Amino acid sequence: GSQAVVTQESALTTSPGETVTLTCRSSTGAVTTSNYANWVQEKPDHLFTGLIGGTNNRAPGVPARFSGSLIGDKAALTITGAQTEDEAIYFCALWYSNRWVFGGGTKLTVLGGGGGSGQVQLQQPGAELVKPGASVKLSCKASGYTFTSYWMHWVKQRPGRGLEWIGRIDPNSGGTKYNEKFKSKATLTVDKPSSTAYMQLSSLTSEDSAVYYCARYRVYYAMDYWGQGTSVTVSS
Ligand SMILES: O=C(O)CCCCCNC(=O)Cc1cc([N+](=O)O)c(O)c([N+](=O)O)c1
Repeated sequence: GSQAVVTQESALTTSPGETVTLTCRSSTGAVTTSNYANWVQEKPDHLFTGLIGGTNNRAPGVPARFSGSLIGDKAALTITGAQTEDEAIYFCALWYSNRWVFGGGTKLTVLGGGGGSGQVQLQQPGAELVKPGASVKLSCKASGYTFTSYWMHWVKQRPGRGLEWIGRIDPNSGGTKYNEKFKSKATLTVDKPSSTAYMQLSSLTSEDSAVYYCARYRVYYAMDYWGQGTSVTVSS
């Protein structure tokens, strides 16, 4: 498609009880409702959870202090009354016609002590080891919801580096959509009996060494629930 780049504040510092606004900028112009801005939180030990999707739709269970909107020419995530548990990295994802593009993440620091305001599962193997040229098939067991009513996304993360969207599958149809970056490198499959989604990475290389996440998605909403990620390493 294009060479779109999504930009966020590198860092923000707040205190418990303050209102902080994280923004998400598009290098192609203004962020629009057609970019269906998603917001995803990364807590220590690489625990990802979706907060907002489709600009302003609230993922399930997300606290009332979080809200999403367009402010001027950017998407915005607003925390009205930050709490110490909100210290984390916040990623925004924008839809560019045929692919999701992640920003670089905002590291939110909450300084000082404070108070504040106090089922689905996706299971992924911890690691999978492979030598160059071989193939790995990655599993993502879904539990707690109707498997076919929700899309599945896969995301690649080279630690210390950004997030890359790989592709999506609709379990009710098998209809797929792949990032052109991975169109022949990866194939998404689903086993409705065992309610399990799979990804096969044919003919690996050294770049393919990264953690691979699966993430459930309800269209027009958020990439809410994320697997723990499978750290695929390549012998070298
Ligand atoms: O199916 C329906 O009911 C309606 C669906 C389209 C309307 C809402 N669009 C999105 O949420 C953003 C998005 C659009 C896609 N598209 O429409 O091409 C995708 O393929 C895709 N993805 O993740 O792959 C993500």
